Amino acid sequence: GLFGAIAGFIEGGWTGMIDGWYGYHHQNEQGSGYAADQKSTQNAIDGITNKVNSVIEKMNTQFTAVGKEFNNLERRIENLNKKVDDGFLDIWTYNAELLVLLENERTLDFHDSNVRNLYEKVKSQLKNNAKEIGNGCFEFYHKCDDACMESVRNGTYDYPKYSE
Amino acid sequence: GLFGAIAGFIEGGWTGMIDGWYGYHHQNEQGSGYAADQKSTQNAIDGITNKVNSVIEKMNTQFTAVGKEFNNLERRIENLNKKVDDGFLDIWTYNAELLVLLENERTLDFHDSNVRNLYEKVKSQLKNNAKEIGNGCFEFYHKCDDACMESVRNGTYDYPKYSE
Amino acid sequence: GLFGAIAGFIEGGWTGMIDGWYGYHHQNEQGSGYAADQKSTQNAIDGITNKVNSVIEKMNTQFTAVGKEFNNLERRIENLNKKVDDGFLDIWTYNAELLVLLENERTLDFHDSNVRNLYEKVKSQLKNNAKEIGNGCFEFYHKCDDACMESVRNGTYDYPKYSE
Amino acid sequence: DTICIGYHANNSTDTVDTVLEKNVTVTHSVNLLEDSHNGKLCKLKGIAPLQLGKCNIAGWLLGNPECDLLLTASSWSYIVETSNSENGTCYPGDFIDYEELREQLSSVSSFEKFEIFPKTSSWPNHETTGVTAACSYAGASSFYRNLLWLTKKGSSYPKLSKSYVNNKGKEVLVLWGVHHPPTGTDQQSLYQNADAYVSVGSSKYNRRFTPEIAARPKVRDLASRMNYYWTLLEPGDTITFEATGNLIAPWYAFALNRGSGSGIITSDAPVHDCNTKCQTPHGAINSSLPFQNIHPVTIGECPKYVRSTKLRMATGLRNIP
Amino acid sequence: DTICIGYHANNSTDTVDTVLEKNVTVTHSVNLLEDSHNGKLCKLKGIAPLQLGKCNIAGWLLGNPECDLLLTASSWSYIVETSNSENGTCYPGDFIDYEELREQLSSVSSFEKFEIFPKTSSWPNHETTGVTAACSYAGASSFYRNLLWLTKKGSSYPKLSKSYVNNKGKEVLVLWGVHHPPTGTDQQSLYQNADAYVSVGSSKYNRRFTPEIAARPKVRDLASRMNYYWTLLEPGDTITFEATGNLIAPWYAFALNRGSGSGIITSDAPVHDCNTKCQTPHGAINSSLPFQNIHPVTIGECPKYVRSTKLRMATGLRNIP
Amino acid sequence: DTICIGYHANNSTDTVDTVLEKNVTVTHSVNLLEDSHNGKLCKLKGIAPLQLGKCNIAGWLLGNPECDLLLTASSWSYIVETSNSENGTCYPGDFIDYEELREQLSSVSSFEKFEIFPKTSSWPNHETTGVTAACSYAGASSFYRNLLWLTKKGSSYPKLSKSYVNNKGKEVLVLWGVHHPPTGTDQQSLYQNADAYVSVGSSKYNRRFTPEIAARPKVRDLASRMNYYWTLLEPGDTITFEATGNLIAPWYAFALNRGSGSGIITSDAPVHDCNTKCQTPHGAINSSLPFQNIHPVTIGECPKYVRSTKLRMATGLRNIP
Ligand SMILES: CC(=O)N[C@@H]1[C@@H](O)[C@H](O[C@@H]2O[C@H](CO[C@]3(C(=O)O)C[C@H](O)[C@@H](NC(C)=O)[C@H]([C@H](O)[C@H](O)CO)O3)[C@H](O)[C@H](O)[C@H]2O)[C@@H](CO)O[C@H]1O
Ligand SMILES: CC(=O)N[C@@H]1[C@@H](O)[C@H](O[C@@H]2O[C@H](CO[C@]3(C(=O)O)C[C@H](O)[C@@H](NC(C)=O)[C@H]([C@H](O)[C@H](O)CO)O3)[C@H](O)[C@H](O)[C@H]2O)[C@@H](CO)O[C@H]1O
Ligand SMILES: CC(=O)N[C@@H]1[C@@H](O)[C@H](O[C@@H]2O[C@H](CO[C@]3(C(=O)O)C[C@H](O)[C@@H](NC(C)=O)[C@H]([C@H](O)[C@H](O)CO)O3)[C@H](O)[C@H](O)[C@H]2O)[C@@H](CO)O[C@H]1O
Ligand SMILES: *[C@@H]1O[C@H](CO)[C@@H](O[C@@H]2O[C@H](CO)[C@@H](O[C@@H]3O[C@H](CO)[C@@H](O)[C@H](O)[C@@H]3O)[C@H](O)[C@H]2NC(C)=O)[C@H](O)[C@H]1NC(C)=O
Ligand SMILES: *[C@@H]1O[C@H](CO)[C@@H](O)[C@H](O)[C@H]1NC(C)=O
Ligand SMILES: *[C@@H]1O[C@H](CO)[C@@H](O)[C@H](O)[C@H]1NC(C)=O
Ligand SMILES: *[C@@H]1O[C@H](CO)[C@@H](O)[C@H](O)[C@H]1NC(C)=O
Repeated sequence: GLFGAIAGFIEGGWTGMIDGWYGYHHQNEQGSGYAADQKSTQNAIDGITNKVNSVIEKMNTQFTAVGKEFNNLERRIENLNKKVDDGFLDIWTYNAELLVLLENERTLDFHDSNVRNLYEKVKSQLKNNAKEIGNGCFEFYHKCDDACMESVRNGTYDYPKYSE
Repeated sequence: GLFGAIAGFIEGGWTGMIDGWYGYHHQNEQGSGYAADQKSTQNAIDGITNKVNSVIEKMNTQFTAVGKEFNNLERRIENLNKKVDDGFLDIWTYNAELLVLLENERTLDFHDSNVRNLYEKVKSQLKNNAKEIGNGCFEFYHKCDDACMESVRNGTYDYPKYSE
Repeated sequence: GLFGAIAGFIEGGWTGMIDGWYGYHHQNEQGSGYAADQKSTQNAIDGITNKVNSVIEKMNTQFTAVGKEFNNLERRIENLNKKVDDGFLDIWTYNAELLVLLENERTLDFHDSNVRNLYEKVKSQLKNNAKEIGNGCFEFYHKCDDACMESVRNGTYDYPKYSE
Repeated sequence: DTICIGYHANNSTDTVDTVLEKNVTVTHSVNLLEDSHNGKLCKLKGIAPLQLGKCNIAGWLLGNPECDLLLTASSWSYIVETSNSENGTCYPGDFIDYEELREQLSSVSSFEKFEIFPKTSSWPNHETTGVTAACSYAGASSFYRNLLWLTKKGSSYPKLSKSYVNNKGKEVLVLWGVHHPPTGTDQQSLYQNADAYVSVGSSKYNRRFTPEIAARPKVRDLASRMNYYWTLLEPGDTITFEATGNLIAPWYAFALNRGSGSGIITSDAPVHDCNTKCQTPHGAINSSLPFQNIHPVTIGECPKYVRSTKLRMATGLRNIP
Repeated sequence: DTICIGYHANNSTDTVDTVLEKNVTVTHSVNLLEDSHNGKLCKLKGIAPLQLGKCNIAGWLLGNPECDLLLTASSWSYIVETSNSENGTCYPGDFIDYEELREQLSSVSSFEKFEIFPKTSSWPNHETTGVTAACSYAGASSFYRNLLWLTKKGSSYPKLSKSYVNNKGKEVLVLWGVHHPPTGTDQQSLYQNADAYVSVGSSKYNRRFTPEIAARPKVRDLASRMNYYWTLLEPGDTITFEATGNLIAPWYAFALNRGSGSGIITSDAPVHDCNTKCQTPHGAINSSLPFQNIHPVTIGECPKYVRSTKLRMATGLRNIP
Repeated sequence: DTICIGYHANNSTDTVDTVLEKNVTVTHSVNLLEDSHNGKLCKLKGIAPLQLGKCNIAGWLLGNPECDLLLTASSWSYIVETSNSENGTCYPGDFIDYEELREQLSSVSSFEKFEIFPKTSSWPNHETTGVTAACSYAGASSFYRNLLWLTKKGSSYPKLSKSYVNNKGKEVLVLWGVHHPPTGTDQQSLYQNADAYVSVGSSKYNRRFTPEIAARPKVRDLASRMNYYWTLLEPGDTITFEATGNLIAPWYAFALNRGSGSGIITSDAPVHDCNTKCQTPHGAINSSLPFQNIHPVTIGECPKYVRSTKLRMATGLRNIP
């Protein structure tokens, strides 16, 4: 990964999380579960959706009859016509193949970036109130219940309350 | 943002800084003001200028008369001619649209990268002599005047001098 | 550099390291030397190899005779033919020139990313058992012998052993 | 008490290719390549194609006795020929600018056949009864339905002049023919005049035909030849036929409004009442995606043809369950 | 107290599109698309186009009487026709390989009209005075200025032989015509010989013409026709005319040096003294940018035509004031 | 004690261009552009090209006397002409549909020249010995080897009739010519018949030719002309020649199976025994890379031609020793 999160210091994905692309797993005395971050997920969905639609919709077409008929004294322009069709074929095949290869790379990088940004967003607000394990988790130095966990996910987390 | 600085942990831009793309704002007892980082700004300008020039100048142009005239027994090669022009039209429209979409994304990423590199560049030399709030700022644990502020902007800042 | 390591806070390369793209330089009481990281180097080689092969192998064409002959009452279709050859030439030259410019940029970014990812992985496991200079090195606060140096390179470095 | 940052995974086996790595398993993906078709010939622009059955376009226009006439719809968006369209010109010869004509008829509105020169009233001074075993119908020697073989009546072939004025308010396609006997004797036996000529003209069209008499192999047991010509007569314009012999005269002609930008498909695929924006010789395809590998020669608003067997775009991320 | 790292913002309302997000506001940007033109037809490579006034190229070359010469220029970078180029061949008939000639004359660095076969001295044995109401000037019957109508002198039309050697050191465009009377009586009345032919030859050119006598719909009150032919005579070569009738003879011809790669623009946009590297039928455009949406059919060194309404490249960053 | 993270460097001076920065020195790189060729004309699809030596295709087919020492294979993948191929039609005139024939012979898999109308037994009542100074060889008047100039024997040129049936099981290319004397005296002197004709016919071919007698500028001291015609005779078909004069008769013809998709290369590069997938007029090139700057005109499966002098792809990283 270009940004080093996915298959990075975060080694694997969560089948347990069904509601989004990126999210959180929390465990406290009240219970456990997976929760997807909707802000970062929906933005990613909006971005990728726009990318896909761009690749599809930017293609412009007119009504065209490709085929042409030539008699046996027209061989030269028949082959000119074939040269055109084959040239377009070489161009579109090459460009389509490379466009997909290159943009798939960028799409995976995009996800890798979003995970890292989310990770650093949480890490930034928690500060020294928690210790970073290195697998993408944080061991709290205080008690965090479901109301407290939601504050972290919501970005509304209150540092001075839990300053410990 | 891919690098998480612009519209990132740094939430907004400065209309106050008129002399560059990236830079500093300092506030001390001696006064306040905006200062653009000259090194990183000019480097970005050189890069973007090269990118724009590349897109424009790599285009090859020879003298060409596109139009052709055919009589009423020439319909087939007339439509062949039209297939060529429209095929070139489809190719250039698609590639130009996507090139601009794709490279605009990369240009914004580039700026985001430049901001983060600068942020971490300052953070690296300051170390624990200052406090990191978030938001792109640093609270000094010592007194920093305009001479000290200038050392930070040049990257010549002296760490061992201020203890604490 | 987009990722800011190469020609970044790591200012130069090692002619001394012959066995890989990325690696380590160690200094202890037992001696000094260069050692290349095999994991990150081989991953990069595999990736770049795939990229180069993609650009080359995706190009496929059919048997074609480009040249055509027309008499002096065929000037119009001769110029049509010329418009075809020159149009293909403009398209392929522009796209090839830009493909190389754009992907060379990405390849250098790729290397820059790999170095940083390697740098932060070592920083992650060392933590405060070593001090971070900012030139890409780490001064140990403990004894690091060749077995200790190898533990860092192997990623097996044990932090609690050295709290000393 | 801990909180963890992580990413989605599922049971998806979908794979994509990337510039750095082949065959990467991703959680979600979309297909950019249309690799399938419906196996049908459909309507283009809401209109069915012309089907010629046993006949090719030449047989249909000339009225080859084996072709079913008058059955043509008043409009079509394109033309379909099959492996079974064998019936052309039953009288051997050249159809001049034939490909051009096929192109010009590829799409039409307001298409109608009409009698331009009625057999009974048009030629009082010439014989209209000429037939040949080469164009047979119902066990008898016969001829094209849309043309008339004019020969001499009673040893004489007087100078003929026949005009048609186009009052139909659209273009009129006029077809005719010129007969080329193998010998000078046959020329005299049919048309009386060794010096015979045919002249055809309108405001924009002028051409003269003379018989080219040459010894030559029998085709469909005929050593003679018959060449076919056509022109598009503009609204209000007049066409005039003048001949001292050899004219195979227009009997029926065609009034039409030509469309444009269409073509001819050769396919054995069945025609149906379905609608498509893109027709291929194999069948119709969806036009939503940018690329298709079904067939390079298409008619419609079509995805670009490519050699790719697979183009698949990653949407979700690397799947690591 | 504090030092802060940040980025620029301004009042710019400029927007760009990115693959992830549409309509992103940026601080700085550049336009890659040329969406404007100057509404004029300009000089190409410092050279004005040929302007024909009331005439099309055929009328101009044949010397249609309605073509008043301003002493038409000796060179042009391309040719302009308008909705007003009406006066063509005033004597009805076909202009052979007309599209080919227009293409080959599209640019020239030198052009001169000269008298190839002087009317007064060239035809002692034939009448030169023939005119027609179909080509009229000032309310009187007239003829093409660059051709001469040869008819019989005193009941006789002897076989004529006339040659021109090209010493002009460049190509000479030679135009001529062949007249086709409506009836045999008219043929005899004009050229005396029913068996008349026209023969034209050079080193690379050989063609024979015979009269096609037929009644035809009247065009400009004429049931006859006159066909037009041409060839480009190479420097040093010779062209020879031989006729027993029906020859419409060269009077003036054109010595010229062809350029290449140009064409004809049909536009009513006004011609001006401005300069451009790229001309479109709508007007001239700046060639600096890679793309233009003004028009697909252009002449010059031109940006690639695209359908895009907007191509705008981000230079600066996201604008967040 | 210390450990350091770093990257490779070397003495490599290799440079590449990037979108942000020109001329970046990198540790490793690969070339995407094929910038070299082998300076030879090689075999395509395992088969050597046809080389015509002093002759162009017209001279080779007609048997121009300068073409006698050529040794032709039974197959070729393409055709090579050189700057030395001057020897064409030595008797001046037009070669009809010449570019088309060249295209269609560009590749052939079974080629045999055979005697279609044997000189000794075919023409008892006509003279076969006619030559011209225009086709001179070794300073002596001569003629085409593959055609025969038939003139009158004694005082008369009787009507000739000769047919050939194609038993070769493949197409037979038949070439002939038609001679056009400058004057009636010469016509009478060669063929005796002022009214002469040439007629040629097959299943697909019907034409009658008459001599066009006219004075014409001399080419190689000839005011006459000789036109060249051809047809591809299908298996089983018959071609029939009838003439009262002016026929330049087939002597040798060509049985062949036409290939497709190839063409003609004009090059002075030596033909050698070697194989390539891509041939250019400068020489053969490696087809491994996607792009080549060697030459715009190629035959084969070829890298795309580009104007680039340099396409170099970075593999390694920024080199900073
Ligand atoms: C003019 C004439 O009658 N000529 C006779 C030759 O036709 C004949 O050679 C035989 O001709 C056969 C074909 O005969 C038809 C046909 O096409 O079926 C008979 C038609 O009635 C006649 N049509 C008209 C309007 O006259 C038609 C026509 O003459 C030719 O098609 C025009 O060229 O001919 C068939 O080809 C036999 O193979 C052939 O031997 C010879 C010998 O009997 O006599 C000629 O008088
Ligand atoms: C040979 C001749 O004079 N024939 C006479 C017919 O032309 C004429 O029928 C009417 O002719 C009208 C056209 O007349 C001109 C013209 O084009 O203006 C008169 C010109 O002087 C004459 N030019 C020459 C060199 O002789 C010209 C020429 O004959 C034709 O262009 C040749 O094709 O004809 C008009 O077309 C009428 O529609 C037409 O009926 C009849 C009756 O007057 O007398 C004929 O002698
Ligand atoms: C039949 C004959 O001999 N006729 C004589 C004319 O040829 C001659 O005119 C002069 O001919 C010159 C060229 O003559 C050759 C040639 O090399 O081309 C001589 C060839 O033997 C002859 N070939 C044959 C089969 O007869 C050839 C042939 O006649 C021409 O090709 C005709 O197309 O001519 C040269 O062109 C001179 O410019 C020309 O005047 C005249 C002289 O008055 O006498 C004729 O008897
Ligand atoms: C040059 O072109 C002009 C057209 O801009 C020609 O002028 C006129 O053209 C009209 C056709 O639009 C002719 O109309 C006809 O008029 C006659 C009677 O005048 C009538 O019988 C016809 O039915 C038709 O309505 C008009 O005659 C004609 N005017 C003149 C004076 O000829 C002009 O003829 C062209 N000149 C040349 C030399 O080509
Ligand atoms: C075409 O029609 C002719 C008669 O018009 C007939 O001889 C022939 O058999 C038909 N085609 C086929 C394939 O049978
Ligand atoms: C094309 O197929 C159907 C049309 O029946 C359409 O619903 C579908 O969305 C299209 N394919 C894709 C991949 O969008
Ligand atoms: C082309 O000329 C200059 C140079 O680019 C430019 O300022 C001008 O606007 C361009 N022409 C038009 C019509 O925009």
